[PDB]
Amino acid sequence: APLPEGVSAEAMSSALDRFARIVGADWVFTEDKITPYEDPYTISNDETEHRPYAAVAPASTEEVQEIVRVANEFGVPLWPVSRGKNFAYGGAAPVMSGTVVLDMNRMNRILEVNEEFGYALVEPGVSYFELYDYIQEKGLKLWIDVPDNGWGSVVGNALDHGIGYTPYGDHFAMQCGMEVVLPNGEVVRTGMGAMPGNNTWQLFKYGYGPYVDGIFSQSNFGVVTKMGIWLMPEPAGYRPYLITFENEDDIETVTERLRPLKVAGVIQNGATVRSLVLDAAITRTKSQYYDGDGPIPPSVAKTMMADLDLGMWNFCGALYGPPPVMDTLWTAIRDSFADIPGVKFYFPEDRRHKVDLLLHRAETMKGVPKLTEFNFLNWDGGGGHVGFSPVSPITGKDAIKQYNMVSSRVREYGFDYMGLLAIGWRDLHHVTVIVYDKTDPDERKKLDELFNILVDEAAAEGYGEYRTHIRYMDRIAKTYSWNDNALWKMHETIKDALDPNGILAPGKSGIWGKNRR
Amino acid sequence: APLPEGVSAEAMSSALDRFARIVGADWVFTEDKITPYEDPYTISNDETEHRPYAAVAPASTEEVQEIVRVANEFGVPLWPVSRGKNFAYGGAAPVMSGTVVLDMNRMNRILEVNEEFGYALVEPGVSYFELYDYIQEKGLKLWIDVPDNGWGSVVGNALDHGIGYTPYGDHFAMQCGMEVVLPNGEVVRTGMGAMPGNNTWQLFKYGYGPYVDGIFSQSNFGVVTKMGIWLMPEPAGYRPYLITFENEDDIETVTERLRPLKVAGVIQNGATVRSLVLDAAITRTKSQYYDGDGPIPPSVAKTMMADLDLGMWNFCGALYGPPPVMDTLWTAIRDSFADIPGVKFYFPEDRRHKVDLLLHRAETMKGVPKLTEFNFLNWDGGGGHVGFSPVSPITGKDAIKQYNMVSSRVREYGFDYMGLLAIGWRDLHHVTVIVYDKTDPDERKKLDELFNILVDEAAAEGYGEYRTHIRYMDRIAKTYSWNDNALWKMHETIKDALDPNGILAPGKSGIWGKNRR
Ligand SMILES: Cc1cc2nc3c(=O)[nH]c(=O)nc-3n(C[C@H](O)[C@H](O)[C@H](O)COP(=O)(O)OP(=O)(O)OC[C@H]3O[C@@H](n4cnc5c(N)ncnc54)[C@H](O)[C@@H]3O)c2cc1C
Ligand SMILES: Cc1cc2nc3c(=O)[nH]c(=O)nc-3n(C[C@H](O)[C@H](O)[C@H](O)COP(=O)(O)OP(=O)(O)OC[C@H]3O[C@@H](n4cnc5c(N)ncnc54)[C@H](O)[C@@H]3O)c2cc1C
Ligand SMILES: [Cl-]
Ligand SMILES: [Cl-]
Ligand SMILES: [Cl-]
Ligand SMILES: [Cl-]
Ligand SMILES: [Cl-]
Ligand SMILES: [Cl-]
Repeated sequence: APLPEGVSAEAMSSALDRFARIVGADWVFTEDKITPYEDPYTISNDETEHRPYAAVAPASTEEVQEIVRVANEFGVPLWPVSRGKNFAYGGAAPVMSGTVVLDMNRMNRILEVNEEFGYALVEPGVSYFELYDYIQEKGLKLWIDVPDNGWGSVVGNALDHGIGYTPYGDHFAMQCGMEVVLPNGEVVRTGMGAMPGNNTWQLFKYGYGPYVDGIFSQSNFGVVTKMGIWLMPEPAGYRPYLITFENEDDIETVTERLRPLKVAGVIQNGATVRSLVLDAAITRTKSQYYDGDGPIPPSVAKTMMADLDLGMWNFCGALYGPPPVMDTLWTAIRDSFADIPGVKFYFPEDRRHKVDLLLHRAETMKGVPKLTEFNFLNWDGGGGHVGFSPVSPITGKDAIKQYNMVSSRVREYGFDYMGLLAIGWRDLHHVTVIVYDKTDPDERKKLDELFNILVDEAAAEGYGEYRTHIRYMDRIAKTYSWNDNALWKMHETIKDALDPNGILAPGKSGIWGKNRR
Repeated sequence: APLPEGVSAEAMSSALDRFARIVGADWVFTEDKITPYEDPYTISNDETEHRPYAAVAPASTEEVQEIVRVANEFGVPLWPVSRGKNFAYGGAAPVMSGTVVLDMNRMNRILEVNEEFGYALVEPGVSYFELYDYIQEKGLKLWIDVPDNGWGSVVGNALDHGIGYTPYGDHFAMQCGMEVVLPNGEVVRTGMGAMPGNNTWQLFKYGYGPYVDGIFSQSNFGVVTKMGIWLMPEPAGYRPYLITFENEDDIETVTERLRPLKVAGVIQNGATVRSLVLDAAITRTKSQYYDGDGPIPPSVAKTMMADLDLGMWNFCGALYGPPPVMDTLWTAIRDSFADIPGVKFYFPEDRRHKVDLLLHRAETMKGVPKLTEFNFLNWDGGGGHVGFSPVSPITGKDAIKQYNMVSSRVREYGFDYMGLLAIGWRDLHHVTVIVYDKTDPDERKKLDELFNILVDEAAAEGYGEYRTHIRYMDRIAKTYSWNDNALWKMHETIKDALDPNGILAPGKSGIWGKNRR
């Protein structure tokens, strides 16, 4: 780990000393204890890149504030993580080496769960597992909404615009109220929490005046120390389904049919249409169907589909509510797809495998945290992953163009194509997942190169990334370049106003601050 | 109209001159032509307050930018309005006298309406009437969501956190993408619009990085020149209803029953439970039931209820979707209230009056713009109104405490109590509307005083205002005072960074800028 540029050993040493006084000497980590904070899915081949210098683990908001005041005095940068499980995005590691990680794992109090109003107020350390377990224990009739990684932070995930698979799938949309330590060490509360004596912090997003909560998501404009989130009341009924399509070209008409269903909200959760290999790899690995080094051939695809009762495309969704509602919505959904040759429709009871994609996703779509999804990392013997999830119109043409662009490249590079088409509400994402051997330098180099080209080519077709790995944060920022990067010039203006010393997470979302820019 | 403090006649004159060059001499207004921009509902008795000095009406974004550059050179403040129909909030008038109004009425292009994706991209001048009429003409299967004032701006209303009465009732929540002229004259686009070549500006809110759209709502951080908004697909069915309650104390149990219905979204639009007089005054005036100068007595309330088939509380709501869905949801809603003594349930066909509250609200709850609501201003012979709409928990106790606090004061002051309980999703608002004779100085003084006391007393019970009249913008801002006004210190930090010369709308949301603070 290099020192961060511009920062002396005397400075970094005096700071680490004062941090230790603030949080106690037990909660300042260095040297050997810093490896948990390295990116678990190494992309770079240069070991001077994305290296944390140290980590400090405060117990409270006020300790966070003192840390930040100290960081300001010594010019030492901080990289805040809630729990730091941002796997595929860098884990807990900074964009910039020398950055001291601010690990808020120990701030894990569930401050409130309110059944009657359907919310929680949580600290950054609270995991999905913990919140879920708290709810189950108290018997509250509330669902949470989990990403495929159950170990993540409710806070951290939402601040990064993460998603899940219930009607409450847009995590940051369900955010309501936050406490923030600003980069100068001042503490503020957004919304109704700015009003002393309110009982409305988790009931009404705006409060009064400029709506600023969003500026602390995908941002280095502050450290979030408390955050509210809305929780769905247990519904009166729940039916998960899987609809399979046999032909790779079906995704065009499938996307066309999904469009009105999503816009009108007939489909109540995110639509996910996953490619064969991405779904297969939940229950199977490559060597069980194909011994070659290259991607699987069509004949092997067909075998896999026949074994697993999957298609080339697999649409998982769920119905929620009283049976009459669920039946009516299902009529509309099923009728939208029934005339496509080869289509098949499944509820859980129709699956003949007891370990099965639908049975797994059934849990995720009712907000049960699991680690099952990490299975796809075993596809080629064990590896890391990176994901590329640009936004596009919900159009057949856009869906199949991205499929064609991505699969051809990915397969040319020797990887299997693992993709899905995700629809939030009016937004389509073609999500590429590439599993690679992160221990092999030749494979990292190929991945890095493939990734860049995918990004470049997608951007030119008008498809921009909304969430990315620490390594590509600058690159993605350059996508949004209208009027000579006018938006990022504004971000930098706010950055310098709130963080003149540039001590919060230099490089996050490609925002640097005047000192490093 | 006084000059704005700190600004010379030479400066104000050179600026008005350069504005005229930018937009043409026809589109700079002064003296007599400035009266349309006065508050129509005068509250102040001091005619030096909230007076606009001049108004300038650009044709384009780029003209806006040149105006702003000129404003910066001469230190002349601007007050931007989309259409300036903010009736009950000041209309088009500035907080601070001497402020030149930036009227964007002529920027009224509907840039796009997309049926397949359910959105519009509009300029600030577009009215609800215009957008509605455009849709009807083209035969697009889309609803809009209108406030009770149909003459408002789709943009302006949303930026002020305005509301309506369909499922798309939270206007700023449905906002997606905006173009903004910053206070330095630079132009930026938020979200996917920052990415050149996107077709996704109105499909995905976030883009990448800090989510900043909200900072330009209830704000003087920029001028919005284009804005996207999501539009609901025409639903498969629509049944509006009215549920009446006979007793003033029923609102307690009514609010308790509404809570789970709203949180779970069984009620698909905003719930509005309006008091007798507020609903009566849509079709009747006071002198038709009572000749006294004071508020109506109970005996007269009873007569009105029996004439109009209204209760002391009137819950308007609507069902949306296929009949099976609507029936199922109605079963849950009706069962939630059926056991309350005196309760009555109406669909349109059950109303015996052809001019009737439900028949009016039926239109509003399917997004048809109307001016009918302004009828309540005739309650006591013709007047203005002001509204007070603080947030509270959805609780019977909170509902009836606010009813008791407000009605007693309002009636003591000689006004009739006109109130409603509004529920967005998890948020209750007790909304006080007070109709007053705006031409009478004694009545203005009483109103102003009543308003202050209501605000003070509500704040102490933990109920804070989310939207207010230009006159009370500072006052409401002081509500949100946690940690020595930490939030507003942050607002002011951003204000000085984006607007160092303080030329955009000094005082909006009680944000002033370093020059005037
Ligand atoms: C197999 C697999 C499946 C995945 N599935 C999903 C999925 O379905 N949905 C999804 O959203 N993601 C998914 N991910 C990505 C990721 O693992 C999750 O999003 C995870 O929840 C994020 O980590 P975290 O919650 O611990 O957040 P953190 O790592 O704590 O935070 C993420 C980032 O947010 C910022 N941040 C966090 N806390 C603060 C704070 N208090 N103040 C300021 N900034 C802060 C920082 O930039 C930080 O680096 C997946 C990854 C893998 C490998
Ligand atoms: C009887 C009655 C009923 C009402 N019912 C409702 C209702 O149901 N729902 C509701 O929401 N309101 C309601 N109102 C309040 C108000 O009339 C409406 O909200 C109206 O739609 C707002 O005016 P406008 O749309 O022309 O916005 P504008 O007056 O153009 O804008 C409002 C404010 O937003 C800011 N602003 C506007 N445009 C920009 C921009 N481009 N850049 C920067 N800042 C900008 C300014 O501060 C401006 O003063 C009601 C009022 C009355 C008297
Ligand atoms: Cl969704
Ligand atoms: Cl084996
Ligand atoms: Cl079913
Ligand atoms: Cl709503
Ligand atoms: Cl008459
Ligand atoms: Cl019905």
